[PDB]
Amino acid sequence: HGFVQNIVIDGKNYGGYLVNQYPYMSNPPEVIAWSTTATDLGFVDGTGYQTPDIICHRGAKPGALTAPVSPGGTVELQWTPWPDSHHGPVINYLAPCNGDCSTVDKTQLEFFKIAESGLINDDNPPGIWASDNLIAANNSWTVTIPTTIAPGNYVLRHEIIALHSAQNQDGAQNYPQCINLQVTGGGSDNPAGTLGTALYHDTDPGILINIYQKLSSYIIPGPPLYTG
Ligand SMILES: [Cu+2]
Ligand SMILES: [Cu+2]
Ligand SMILES: [Cu+2]
Repeated sequence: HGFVQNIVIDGKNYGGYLVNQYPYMSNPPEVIAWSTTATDLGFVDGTGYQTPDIICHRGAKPGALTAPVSPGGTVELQWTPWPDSHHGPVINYLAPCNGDCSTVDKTQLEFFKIAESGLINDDNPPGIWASDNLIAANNSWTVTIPTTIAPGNYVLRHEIIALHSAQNQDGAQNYPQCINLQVTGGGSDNPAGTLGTALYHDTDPGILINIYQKLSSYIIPGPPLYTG
């Protein structure tokens, strides 16, 4: 359980969608982060992979604002403290808004994977995962925006998938967090995108999995990584 509190880009903080504060107001502030109804700080499990909830989390609506990023710039997402028990991959996608991200229909977004990190070491099962890297970085993840993609407005869908209960069907816990970015530069690629509801299926080998045994490999879920 947790969420993204803050986003650091080019020397300033962009406050996140504070899901334990803003839902409790009739008049919440405008931010670059999508609003959600996930006030339990919880997740979307396999029962929701083909519902709109998987796209940007439960009940999500686009943020009003969009943050510019320098070409090949970094975006640092700062989480609430991630539990070590919640071992799993950290995955990053972009989907073009083809216009203002604040007015997109999320069900039409087509995401391409820009980064993925999974099982890092398995000397002591359940092992060390991307989630553990996130914890070791004081609950932060740094995403680099590719220089090779077409500039424009994009949703960044940043996600941890916790696997501590994933040995049962629908036991994996997805924690997607979306923010609006203005990607800048000279790139030209428009990578093939995957609908949010076609990212994951509840029997995928990286989703329905027993992490407590020795693992010879880990197939990070979702569509293929865009490599340039
Ligand atoms: Cu949890
Ligand atoms: Cu562990
Ligand atoms: Cu190219």
